[PDB]
Amino acid sequence: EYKTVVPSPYVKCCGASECSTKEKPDYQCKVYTGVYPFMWGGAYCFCDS
Amino acid sequence: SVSQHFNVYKATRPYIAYCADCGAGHSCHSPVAIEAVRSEATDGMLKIQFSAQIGIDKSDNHDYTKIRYADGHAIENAVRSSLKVATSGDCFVHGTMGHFILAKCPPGEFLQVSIQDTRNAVRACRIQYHHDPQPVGREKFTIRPHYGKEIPCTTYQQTTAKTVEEIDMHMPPDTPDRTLLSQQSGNVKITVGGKKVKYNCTCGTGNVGTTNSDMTINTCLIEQCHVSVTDHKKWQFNSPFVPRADEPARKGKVHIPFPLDN
Amino acid sequence: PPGEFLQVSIQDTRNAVRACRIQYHHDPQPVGREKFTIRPHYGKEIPCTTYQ
Amino acid sequence: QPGRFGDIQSRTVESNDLYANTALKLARPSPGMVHVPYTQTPSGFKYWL
Ligand SMILES: *[C@@H]1O[C@H](CO)[C@@H](O[C@@H]2O[C@H](CO)[C@@H](O)[C@H](O)[C@H]2NC(C)=O)[C@H](O)[C@H]1NC(C)=O
Ligand SMILES: *[C@@H]1O[C@H](CO)[C@@H](O[C@@H]2O[C@H](CO)[C@@H](O)[C@H](O)[C@H]2NC(C)=O)[C@H](O)[C@H]1NC(C)=O
Repeated sequence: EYKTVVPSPYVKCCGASECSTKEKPDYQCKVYTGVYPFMWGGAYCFCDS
Repeated sequence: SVSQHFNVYKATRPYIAYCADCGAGHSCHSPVAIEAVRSEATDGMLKIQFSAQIGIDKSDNHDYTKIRYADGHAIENAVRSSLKVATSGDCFVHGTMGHFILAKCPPGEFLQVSIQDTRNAVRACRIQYHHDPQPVGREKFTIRPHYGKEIPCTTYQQTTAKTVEEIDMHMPPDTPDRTLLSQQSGNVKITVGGKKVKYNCTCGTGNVGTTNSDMTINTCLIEQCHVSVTDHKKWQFNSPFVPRADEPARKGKVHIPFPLDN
Repeated sequence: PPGEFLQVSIQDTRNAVRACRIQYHHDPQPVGREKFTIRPHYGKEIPCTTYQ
Repeated sequence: QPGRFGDIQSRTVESNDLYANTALKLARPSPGMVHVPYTQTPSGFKYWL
């Protein structure tokens, strides 16, 4: 049996990021733009889009 | 010793995560969020992982009748006699240790775990899990007989010693709080409360930085600033439901109890 | 949850149990094209009627 | 092949290489949330079992 390992998501506010390929079984990474995360205390960062 | 086995959990704290349905079909942030359910035992001993820790009190000390959990920014305690696991019927708890709960439950479609709060409130989460254990062998019995055969059949042991398998931990992120802001006519005032805070305000110039004392900023509206706690000396479990801090580097590893045996 | 009968009970002044039970074939069917049991954390939104 | 016997492979139990083909596809998060979704065909070992 296999187990899919998925780490915590990296969110960056007022900026951008790109991810590099790695030698790892079935590595699948993508960068999603224009997000507004929410937590229990309130909004996470200033930049709206 | 049993008390010596709890050295590792001295540098960890619980957390609150988003779990979809928390009792009445309404999404709600909860400290009893479920992450994974493991069923590699042949006899059907479920292994449940959740945010709150068993066996540790708020003052970071071994104790077998208290459950500690995160609420707000602090850590509270709850009685261990108020722990329930149910899958279409109440089911039995065989042993609990830290993050993990061991239970055997009747066939059902959904799984629920609940604890009681300091204010006698009920906190629970429910996920979907198709549970149907086929007993080992060639007969689908339900209850052990008083005259039968002995056949190999694996299970989880209750030993708390170090095992090869482990999970990983990482530094918690900055948690926004909107309640540390107050309005004073034409000023905003931030209350430290004993925890270092970080701010960013676009009113005026040069209003960014991190402080750990009460201050006031003039000519600013309440909506024009954002603050978040920063200290976070403890550790957190790497969860997909909580954002990861700036450093992408694994920081620590923690063993997980209850290995597999014949 | 699904079942064949329904029961409502309250407690008397004398701490007795007063209950009355009828038959009612209850078997809910979620809206859409899938028969799920617990709401998911990633999905679509279908219009749906409820009691306020 | 994904979903059938042999989704993940290894030369020996102690080997450090792994060939995996399980069709791991990521998806965009729901707005106002912090979660990473993914769709992946179930283990073919259980299907064979
Ligand atoms: C504090 O918040 C301001 C926005 O209110 C951030 O300023 C943005 O900076 C990025 C690049 O650094 C620019 O692309 C944006 O146009 C800026 N926004 C505005 C409104 O000017 C600033 O970066 C934040 N600083 C910190 C330390 O978080
Ligand atoms: C329970 O016992 C069985 C048999 O004694 C174990 O299976 C063997 O485990 C050893 C490792 O100690 C391997 O070297 C052998 O190759 C295994 N047998 C076979 C036929 O492959 C089994 O691992 C034990 N259960 C657990 C959880 O350790």
